[PDB]
Order: sequence, then structure tokens, then C-alpha cells
Amino acid sequence: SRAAQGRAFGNLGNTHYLLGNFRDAVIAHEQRLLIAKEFGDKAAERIAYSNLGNAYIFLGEFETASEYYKKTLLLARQLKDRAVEAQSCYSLGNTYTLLQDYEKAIDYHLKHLAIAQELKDRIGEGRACWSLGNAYTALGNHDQAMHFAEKHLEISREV
Amino acid sequence: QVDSVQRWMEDLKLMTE
Ligand SMILES: [Cl-]
Ligand SMILES: [Cl-]
Ligand SMILES: [Cl-]
Ligand SMILES: [Cl-]
Ligand SMILES: [Cl-]
Repeated sequence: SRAAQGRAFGNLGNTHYLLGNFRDAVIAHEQRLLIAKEFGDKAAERIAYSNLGNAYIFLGEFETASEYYKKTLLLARQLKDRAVEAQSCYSLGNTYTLLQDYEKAIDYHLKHLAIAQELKDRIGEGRACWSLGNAYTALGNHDQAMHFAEKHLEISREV
Repeated sequence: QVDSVQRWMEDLKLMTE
């Protein structure tokens, strides 16, 4: 059964990933992804993009990771999944920092911030302020950095 | 390394869906 194989690949991919077998995680998640597309299973397709992006981070392939996180972001928006939209924006902000593309990093970190505030995810808001302060400082934008450094301090005391 | 990125990666190593 092709559907059972899709489940099995998704499970194998996750286990390889957690064992540090990132190459073999990619091989398995790609087959999960293909089978998800065959069956029109958008939930599984989205999940596979996110797990692929994560594996490529640990393979050091940051541009490839960004391509998979952009795919996850698109699908999360289509599915109206705000928490997953936020997660993929945070992963993109970090990925663009690894690529030393601070303008794109700031874009996606601001997107994550907005959703974390809407969702009352205060811990996530603190992460966003940490990340944004760091990025603005890397660029010399110290008035923006001040705003987010103050907010990181305030949140750091709460959660 | 950027400390916030390091932390994100430490969490990411444990993350699956
Ligand atoms: Cl694809
Ligand atoms: Cl993601
Ligand atoms: Cl976007
Ligand atoms: Cl500024
Ligand atoms: Cl704000």
C-alpha cells in the first residue's frame, strides 16, 4: 500500500533525523513528500517540507533549507495554520542569518513577531526580540535594536 | 556563532513533526 509506505517513510525520516542521520532523513522525507503529493495530503506535504528544511540546516545547506521553509510557509498560509506560519517564519529568519542576509532575516523575524503577539506566545515573542535585536545591531541600526533589547529584557523576566 | 541562532539550532535538533 502506497499510503502505508508514505506513513512509514515519514516515521523513518523522523527517526533518522533524531539519530543525527540527516542525509538518510532527507532521503526518507522526500519519499514521504512525493506520496503526500500523490494523495493530495496537504498536512503531510507541509510537515515533510518542514522536516526537510530542518535536515538541510544540519547538513549545512542553508540555501536549500530556505527553499523548503518557504514552501512550508506557503502551505501553512493556505491551511490557515498560524502557529506553523510563525514557526516557519522564525526558521527562515534564522536561516537567513546563517546566510548573512540580514535584510531577509529581519523580514521574516518581523513576520514571526507579529504572529507570536497575536497568538499570545510570550516565550516566542521573547525569542523574536532577541533575534531582532541581534540583527539590528549587526546592521548598526541602534534605535531599532534598542526597542527590541528593551522588550527582550522585559519578557526575559516573565517567561 | 550568533547566540540566538545557536539556541534555535539546539532546539531544532529535537524537533520533528
Ligand atoms: Cl518540492
Ligand atoms: Cl517550519
Ligand atoms: Cl513572505
Ligand atoms: Cl536604527
Ligand atoms: Cl513590538
